[PDB]
Amino acid sequence: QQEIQQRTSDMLTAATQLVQDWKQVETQVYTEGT
Amino acid sequence: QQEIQQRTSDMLTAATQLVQDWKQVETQVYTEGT
Amino acid sequence: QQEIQQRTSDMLTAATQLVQDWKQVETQVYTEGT
Amino acid sequence: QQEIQQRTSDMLTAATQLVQDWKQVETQVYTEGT
Amino acid sequence: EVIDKKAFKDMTRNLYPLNPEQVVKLKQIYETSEYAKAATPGTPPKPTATSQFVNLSPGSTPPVIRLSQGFVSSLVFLDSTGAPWPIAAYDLGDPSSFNIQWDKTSNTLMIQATKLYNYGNLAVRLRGLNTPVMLTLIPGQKAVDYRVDLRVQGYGPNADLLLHVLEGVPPPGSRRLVVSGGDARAWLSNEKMYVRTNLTILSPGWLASMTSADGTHAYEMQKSPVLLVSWHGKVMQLKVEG
Amino acid sequence: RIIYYIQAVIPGRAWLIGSNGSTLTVREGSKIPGYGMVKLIDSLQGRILTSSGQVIKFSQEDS
Amino acid sequence: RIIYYIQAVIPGRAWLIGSNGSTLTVREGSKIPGYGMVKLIDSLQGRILTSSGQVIKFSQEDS
Repeated sequence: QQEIQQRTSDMLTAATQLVQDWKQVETQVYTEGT
Repeated sequence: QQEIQQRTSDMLTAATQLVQDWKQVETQVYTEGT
Repeated sequence: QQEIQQRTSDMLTAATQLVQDWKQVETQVYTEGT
Repeated sequence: QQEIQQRTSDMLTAATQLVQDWKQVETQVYTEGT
Repeated sequence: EVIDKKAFKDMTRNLYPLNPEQVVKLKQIYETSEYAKAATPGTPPKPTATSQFVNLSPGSTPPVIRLSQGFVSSLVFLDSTGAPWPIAAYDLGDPSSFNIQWDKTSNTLMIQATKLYNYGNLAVRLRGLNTPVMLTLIPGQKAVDYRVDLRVQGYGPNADLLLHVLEGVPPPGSRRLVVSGGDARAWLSNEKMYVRTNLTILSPGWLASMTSADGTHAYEMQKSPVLLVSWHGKVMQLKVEG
Repeated sequence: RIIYYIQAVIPGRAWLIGSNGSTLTVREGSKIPGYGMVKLIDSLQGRILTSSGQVIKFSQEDS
Repeated sequence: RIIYYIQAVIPGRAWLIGSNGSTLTVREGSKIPGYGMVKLIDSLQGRILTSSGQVIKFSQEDS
């Protein structure tokens, strides 16, 4: 019964990790040549 | 019965080691000659 | 009976020593002459 | 009976000394003349 | 006196807890473990070289480049004639997933994929062009593009087979014939035979011929079922089937 | 007639090349000339299902 | 006729060379000229099974 809550804690850490991984978008890089 | 949990600890260390070994990808090296 | 575990400890040290000895591979050396 | 273990300790020190004496191999020396 | 030997045996067992055969089996375990760790899942990608034509029409689709993680792919840019076209600039989206090496004047890019399945895009501006060329880059397929040759529509700042047969490379599209009685090879390409040998052909007469520095000859000829040859002063005949 | 081969595939899209060298990109509901209507794009195993019953794959020596 | 030899093998692929000097690479399901259809690639012991019953190996003085 209590297994729902232990599962909630490992799952909470994994889902927070997943959403913070989905947040980042990085700027493109332009290279000039001469 | 308790053997599942001792096995969980040696196995946990080995699997963490395996996944951290699978994480690293290193940058390529370009050599210029004259 | 307990001899299995004392044997496990001397054996553990020797096997760890053996595997760490098998890990190292060193870079080659090139000598230039003039 | 206990003499096996006292003998094990003096013998252990002597055999460790012997094997560490057998380990060392030193680099050769080249002498240049002019 | 047996006290000394018994102490010597427990002594030996304390000093070297592992047998030699145990050392051999542990080494075998270690190498098998390394092989299982180093093995690749599924099938590895197929190594391919490709060549595409890039269309700058407002209806066409941008070209696709297949990559792989940790491997190097070379992109070389050529014009409509096929001469190299040096690169003026580039613009890479998502640099945490891809790595680009480039000397600042040439026409060759070196791309390494950093992630497994993350895909992106790139913009390349050439020296003479006003139109930039845009490419898309996807890793992780069943084939990996080792090198792509790109034909561009405009014009850049820059605008035989007997050599390959002498070298031993068969002409493309040919089929083999069987030659007996001597050291020669033959192919049929365009209802013409091509012969690579170190004999001297005397009778049927050739159209073009080349020789290497050590004496191998390559001949281009029309098809015929007989050759008359003399090896260092001796005349004999060759028969060609197929 | 014309034969189409898979050049690349992700979930959702598929890039195909023909024997004439023309390149196309398709999604789940799209028109393909000479094959019909696309019914399912399977990104794993490299198979494309078509309304005429045909399966679009990679070239065999180029895959 | 033509004889093929194993140049390299990993799980999944195998690189082969022929007596004419041509080099090929194959996976589990692939076509080989003069031998038939590949049935099993065994990365250990250097053996390739073929639909005609033949086994592809290394050259004996070059292995």
